[PDB]
Amino acid sequence: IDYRGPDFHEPTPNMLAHLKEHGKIISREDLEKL
Amino acid sequence: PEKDGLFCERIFGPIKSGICACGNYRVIGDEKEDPKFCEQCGVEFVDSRIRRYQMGYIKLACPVTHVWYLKRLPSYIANFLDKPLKELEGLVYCDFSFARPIAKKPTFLRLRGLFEYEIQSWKYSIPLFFTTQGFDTFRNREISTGAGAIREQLADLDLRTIIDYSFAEWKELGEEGSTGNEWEDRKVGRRKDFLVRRMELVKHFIRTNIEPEWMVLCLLPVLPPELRPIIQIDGGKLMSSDINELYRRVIYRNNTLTDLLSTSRSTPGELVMCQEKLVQEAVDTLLDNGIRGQPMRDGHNKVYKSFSDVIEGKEGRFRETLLGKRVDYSGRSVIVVGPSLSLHRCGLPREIAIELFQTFVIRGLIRQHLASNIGVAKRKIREKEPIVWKILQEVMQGHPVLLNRAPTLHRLGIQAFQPILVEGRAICLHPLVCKGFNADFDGDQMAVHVPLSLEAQAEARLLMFSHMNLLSPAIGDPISVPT
Amino acid sequence: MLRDGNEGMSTIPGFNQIQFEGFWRFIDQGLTEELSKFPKMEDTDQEIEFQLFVETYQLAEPLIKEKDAVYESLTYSSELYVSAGLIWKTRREMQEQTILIGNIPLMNSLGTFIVNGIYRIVINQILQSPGIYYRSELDHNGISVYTGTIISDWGGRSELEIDRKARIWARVSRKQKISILVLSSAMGSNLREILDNVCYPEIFLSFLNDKEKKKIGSKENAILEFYQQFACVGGDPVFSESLCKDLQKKFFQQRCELGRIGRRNMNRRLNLDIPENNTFLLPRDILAAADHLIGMKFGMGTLDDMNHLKHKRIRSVADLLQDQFGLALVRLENVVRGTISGAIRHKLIPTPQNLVTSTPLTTTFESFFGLHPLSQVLDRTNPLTQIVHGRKLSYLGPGGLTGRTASFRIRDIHPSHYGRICPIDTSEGINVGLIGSLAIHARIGPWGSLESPYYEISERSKRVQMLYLSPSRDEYYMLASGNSLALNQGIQEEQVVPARYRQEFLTIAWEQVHFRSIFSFQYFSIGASLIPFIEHNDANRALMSSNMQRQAVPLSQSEKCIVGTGLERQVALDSGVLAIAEHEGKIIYTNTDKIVLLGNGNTVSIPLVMYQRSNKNTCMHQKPQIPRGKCVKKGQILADGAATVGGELALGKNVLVAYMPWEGYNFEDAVLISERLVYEDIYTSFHIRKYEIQTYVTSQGPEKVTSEIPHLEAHLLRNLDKNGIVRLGSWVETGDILVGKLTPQMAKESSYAPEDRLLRAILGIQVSTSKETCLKLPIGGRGRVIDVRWIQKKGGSSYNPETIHVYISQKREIKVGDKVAGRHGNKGIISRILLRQDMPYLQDGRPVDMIFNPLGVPSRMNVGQIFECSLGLAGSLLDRHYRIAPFDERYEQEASRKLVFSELYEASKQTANPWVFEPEYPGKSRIFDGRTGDPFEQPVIIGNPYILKLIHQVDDKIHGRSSGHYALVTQQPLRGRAKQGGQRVGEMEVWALEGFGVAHILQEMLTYKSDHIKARQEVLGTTIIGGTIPNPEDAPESFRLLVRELRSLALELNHFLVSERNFQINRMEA
Amino acid sequence: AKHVREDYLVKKLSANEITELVRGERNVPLIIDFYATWCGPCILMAQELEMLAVEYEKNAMIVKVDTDDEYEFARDMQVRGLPTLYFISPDPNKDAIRTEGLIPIQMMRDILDNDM
Repeated sequence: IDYRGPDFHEPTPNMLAHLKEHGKIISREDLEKL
Repeated sequence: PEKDGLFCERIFGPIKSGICACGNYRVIGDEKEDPKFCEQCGVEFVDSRIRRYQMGYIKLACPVTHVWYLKRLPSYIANFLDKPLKELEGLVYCDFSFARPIAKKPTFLRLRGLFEYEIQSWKYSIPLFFTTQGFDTFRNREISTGAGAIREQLADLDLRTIIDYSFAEWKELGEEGSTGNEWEDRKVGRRKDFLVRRMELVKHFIRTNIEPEWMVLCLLPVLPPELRPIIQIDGGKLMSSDINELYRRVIYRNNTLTDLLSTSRSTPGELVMCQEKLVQEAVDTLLDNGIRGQPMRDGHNKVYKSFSDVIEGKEGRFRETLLGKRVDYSGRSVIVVGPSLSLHRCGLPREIAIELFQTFVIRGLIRQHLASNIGVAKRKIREKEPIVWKILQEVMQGHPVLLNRAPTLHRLGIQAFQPILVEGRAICLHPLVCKGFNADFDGDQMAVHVPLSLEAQAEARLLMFSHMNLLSPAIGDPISVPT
Repeated sequence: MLRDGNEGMSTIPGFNQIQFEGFWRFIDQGLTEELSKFPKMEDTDQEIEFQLFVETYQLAEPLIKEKDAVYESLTYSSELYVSAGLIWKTRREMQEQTILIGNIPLMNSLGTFIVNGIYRIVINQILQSPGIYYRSELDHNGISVYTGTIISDWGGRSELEIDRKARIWARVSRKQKISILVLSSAMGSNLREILDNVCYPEIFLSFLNDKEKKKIGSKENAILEFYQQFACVGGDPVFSESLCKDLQKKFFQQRCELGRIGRRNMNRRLNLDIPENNTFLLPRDILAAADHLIGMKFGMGTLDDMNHLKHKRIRSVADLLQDQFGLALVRLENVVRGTISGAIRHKLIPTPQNLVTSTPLTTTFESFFGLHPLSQVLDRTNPLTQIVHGRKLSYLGPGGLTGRTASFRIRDIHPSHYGRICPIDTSEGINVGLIGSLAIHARIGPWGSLESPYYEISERSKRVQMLYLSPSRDEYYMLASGNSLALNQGIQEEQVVPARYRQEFLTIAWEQVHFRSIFSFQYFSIGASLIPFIEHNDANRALMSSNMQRQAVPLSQSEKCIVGTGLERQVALDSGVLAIAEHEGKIIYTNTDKIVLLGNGNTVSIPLVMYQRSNKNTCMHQKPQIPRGKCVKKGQILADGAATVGGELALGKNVLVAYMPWEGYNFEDAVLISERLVYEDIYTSFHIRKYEIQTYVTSQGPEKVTSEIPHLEAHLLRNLDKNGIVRLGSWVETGDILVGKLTPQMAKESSYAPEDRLLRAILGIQVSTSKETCLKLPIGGRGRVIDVRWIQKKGGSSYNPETIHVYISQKREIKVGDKVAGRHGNKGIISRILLRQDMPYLQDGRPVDMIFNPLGVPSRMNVGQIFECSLGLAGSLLDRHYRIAPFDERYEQEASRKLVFSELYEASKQTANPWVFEPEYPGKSRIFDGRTGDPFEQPVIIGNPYILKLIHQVDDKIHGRSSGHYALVTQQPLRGRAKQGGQRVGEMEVWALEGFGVAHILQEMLTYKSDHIKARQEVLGTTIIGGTIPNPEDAPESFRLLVRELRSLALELNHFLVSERNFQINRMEA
Repeated sequence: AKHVREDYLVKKLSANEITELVRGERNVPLIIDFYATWCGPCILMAQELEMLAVEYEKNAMIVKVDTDDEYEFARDMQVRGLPTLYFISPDPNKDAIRTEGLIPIQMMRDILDNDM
């Protein structure tokens, strides 16, 4: 079954990856604490 | 547990068969010459069955009115004393009263009074008139409060005089016409019914071995420990009983009462009354919780399971414990249709049959000298030897089994059958009896039972077989017809 | 925020947007709107101060991974960091730093949370929305009671009533505080000049012109007349601060916080004009409520419905998580209050992090996901159930109706659950009509109202002609469901179609149609939309047709259905079982443990799921799809999954079927399958069972693990490894030891039974101080060990209790007793399995693969199977698959008949098989007998339907018990099959035994096989050896217990045996 | 923004951007797609172009023009039908190719491989 196509919704985004803004990596979090 | 506690081994039996409080063990095994008590231990070495039958006993240093006879609908105490329920309910619990017990002792104190304590002025009004000569020589002579005055009054009035007086009152009421006012129409009837139930109760008391003073109890029995156990789980988890909680509360408050009363010396005032009535309310909660205005709740915002809660209810006592009993020699299954079976025959799976006729197969192995000991026979059973099925095809021929449909609806829901061994995991049932069971084959479960007694086998074979029960008892119409 | 708006208006939306959108809305706004509610708490000494800056919060990337979260039974969560300092009023300083408030769980791609290694999902709830509702429940005297109930956000009811032009009163609760006045707690002009706003303010105007006295500040001063403090007191009430605060909830706090929905509903019902930001009770609101109440009797007026969806609201994961976060923040502020109380008396200057610990948030969320009835473990029987679980609605739960105090009208289909709630998918049993599903196109709109798409008909052609209508806007439009394929000699615009105006069903001309539903999958749920030819099945059978697809067992190898509805593709897409590409590129590496793709520079590795265990003990086995070197766009399928062949869901197999009574072996609902289904692995599935055994630290020792056990049969330890845990590959049978730990038993030779001492002394058996503790395999549960896990503890305690998990798989075939079900509610129990030469064969010699009972069709009235049956045959003879949308009888009359018969004729003509379409009884053919070579006298309907295999297997239902464990108190067999209990007999059963007049049978089911302590042992003895079973004398222990707790209430119960020959009392002891 | 990959690879460009692309120096073949939303067969063409833009990662540039936006520019390019593709060679010596209709993807590959 070919997804995408005309009769299927847009692809579901990975929820962690979808959180572009309200989420930071551990390195930046460590850096901003000092 | 502990000595003098909820699980006090000193009063109950040993927690282990033979092991005493210290830990020594005595071989008895018989009802013969053996020390009844082990000196320092003072504990018999008989089985721990006595654990679940020994009765505890506590003393409340205050008479306690039974909840059933005081709080419930038309309490018998009100009829016994010919007093309004509000009066006696204020004598105790609310404690907004001071009763006067008329008794054997003379009444040199002027007049009687009945009860009057609800006015804030009485804190320092009566002391000018009260006492004036000692404290115990006036207050403790008479005018008692709490349940003590109620119990003494119960122990005072003569039943025969009550019968005579109530008969006189009935005669007086019966000779009045009235029938003019609706209030007057309904006032006479209630009083006459009150008098009639009063003489009924009094006459029942007169000719019986039961004394009225026993409704105001003074000594509280305690349920045996084993029937209210604390579950021992691995790691130290304990699943105790709420009964232990209410019992602990009651005995601790009673201990506080004993400490306060035995330390009278400088006698206090309202504090003694407050603590005594708190003890009374605690006993009230223990006996019948959920019937008072405020039901006490444990550490989960949930009311306790009272003794009345255990007694009363579709899931408590008198409903399913004494009627619905799980039995041995039983096993669930799934039902399929067998058209080849005869009317007097069913089909049992090989797995179910071996777990129901196991002991008869142990017969077959031991008697036929194919095995020697119980352990050897069970070991041979557990390994599925080819001779095991020859025994569990030989002790089942002629031994009926009762098949029961789990959602029983009518009389023909349980029927006896002659089982045979089938290969698979499903019970084959005759199609004609299906409407007798009201059973389809979309997925259903049937429970099997094995009658062990010879009389029971005769009953099953000669009274519950589907060849002498071919007619329904409704109107007498056939119950097994080609569907 | 909004995504592509035309989702659900041009395609079927993904069956995840509820949970996904709820969580995203929570993360985006609830955190901000809950952090602001955190106070500026401080100390009474004017010495310290705590502040929480709001517009600085952010989350952190989770430390552990989801695979490791479920691998170590951890909790997949992210740390919440907020930047805020602490102010000390000792040197007037403020130390600013970023602190860690706590941890918040995160959803995965499935819409679930991983809490303590368990998948959990949040169920939506339906609650009555705040607002004003008028009612009338009559009276026994024949009196109309006009109630004006008002519901706040929390549930504060302040009713208003009139009794034949009586005094309007604010009934608080029960029958008390019958207050009549509408005084203000500020400005209420009780005198005049504002109350005369509708028709008349007289209504017994203060009786004698004052009723007491007049406005001033209160109708007797002292605030709120004399009922300022009338709630509860021990005597006479007197105003006090605590009483005032307690009654503020009943006056203002908990009975005038309407909220957004409450304000909107009040402005709608009463048709007022107040700014929407005002969410409190105004005097004009109560004035208009009283006006409407009095005017209802005077002709005009109408009464509200408690079941209309415009009077209800939906709570989802967003609101539940917001409330949980609020509770957690309250707990946190209490903790900081305690710490700041303890931060001065110890004379320490701590950093802000020392004033906040992550105890409240973590424990609060664990308690929420562990105790709340609206958070339930995910059902993973098959890909269908994962999708079905997420989209559920329930009236139950906190603050809602229960299964006992729910009326009968609430258990019916209102004419508003049409585009929003499926009407044929509910929960059977006591909670019937209280738990339902969501419509396929349904969507939670603003204010928690369910919305449905409709095509607007207008002569302007705006741009997007589709709208999302709410229940409040639904009943005032004329929603057609007809067609434009009808022409008369006049004009086409006067043709008549069925419609739905208000709450009725009319038939109107095309010229007065405002909206037009166009979607076939709009009034049903996911379960009901997987039934082909649903329009030919009785609506009574649809419930169980939907309910028997959630019990399907994913088989080893899957196969697609010839006839379907075309919704299987989206179910497979949204189930989460698949592995869809998150990037472009070419498949440059594939192994059956991983797929590596190269696209746009970087290289992405996707790990497959080889073999795992479901919550219902079923495997989850994935498989790569596209070979090496080919390319995939974003979102396309990369790997298959369990029961998901192709890009489609596949819960069953296509099998040849003939409807005929064979020999009574298909009586009622029995099926008669052939051997071809057991040696070709047509129905064969893997079941993995997880046996977990832990260790404890007792007084003697911490239950040492070992590979040897004293006086245990070595054969039972043949597969035990040297460490003490069975290794992989062992064909462990029943009763075999998996993990055996030598629990240190007491050196209790004194407690040992004399029989044990005799056995150990006479036969020389040694005396050991170790209990026999091992994970013996129960009855059944055989298989081959596929995985072993051994872990310990790591925390404050120095001792590490080791837990062992053993996974035993088992390849179970299809045997007599299994349940095979179709898609049209035709269930069945396999009765017999025949060899291929013993079954009827068609006129081409092919043996039949399954035989059903024809009589089942007229009873359940599901003709839709027959169509599918015939159609399946055509597919099997033409190498084509049909995906037919439901309700195809709109284009034509008897369109399904045309489709089926044309396909059958084409299959019979292209392949010369003249028996496929017999032009004298179409769809039927004359099959022969497999054991006589004779043709059955009448033609038989044959086909290729899609049959499933159900989870209720026979090996999970067998039982048997001669003796064993007894309950501690009742002394009865424990329960069920796990505890080796015995079947229960009670009530009706006894009534049958009394009816038959059998006394010994009834007696021995209560004394011998039950409570008797001393009689079970003796029947065991006289049954091992043989004798005449003696009738018992003493009563069972049930009566002893009865007399015991009737003694605890100061009551007697004495038995007596007054003799008929001596009159001597023989009182039994009890 | 480098966090989630783009769902669609073909980038829509205006008329002036296309003029700049054709006039400016190029080293890879260029594909110009003419399409409209109301078009019937153009959904399939869009899907096929999206598939083609993945196989040719960086060796080709694919763009589309909406005739509803730039109608005169489409008319000037000698477009007499919506499903139209223009193949532009990377060198100015070789002439361009115009293809009309719903052509198969394989012939598109042949066009920009063996003729461009």
